[PDB]
Amino acid sequence: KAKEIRDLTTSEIEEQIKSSKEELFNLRFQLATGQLEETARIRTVRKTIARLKTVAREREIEQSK
RNA sequence: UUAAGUUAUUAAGGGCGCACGGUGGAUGCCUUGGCACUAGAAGCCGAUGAAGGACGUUACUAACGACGAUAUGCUUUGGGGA
Repeated sequence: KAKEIRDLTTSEIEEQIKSSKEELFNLRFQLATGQLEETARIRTVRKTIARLKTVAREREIEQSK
């Protein structure tokens, strides 16, 4: 998942960020209830958010020059 | 049976020796770190916010490292081949 991101509009980038955060908050918020058995899934999510914001920032630069 | 004479047996415990352990950690051997130096480079960092630090970040997480709310790491460019 590196150039799935490059296929975006610079506006869809925001929405998948938000929805990924709600996905996450669902998991974090279940997590102390113990409903969750999945452990390593969260890393994938948080890393995705890192990617989306990274690329958004890079294009933020190259839309500045 | 008598008088006289002599004399050892005892080891509660101790000493000498001999053995078997226990204690505690020297010596022997080794190095996971260091001392002193040669050749060569480099000899600065910072208001475009340092050096140094606080608080946090892991699936469960107390500490060191690593990192900083994009958080136990992100993208790219090369290298490498489970």
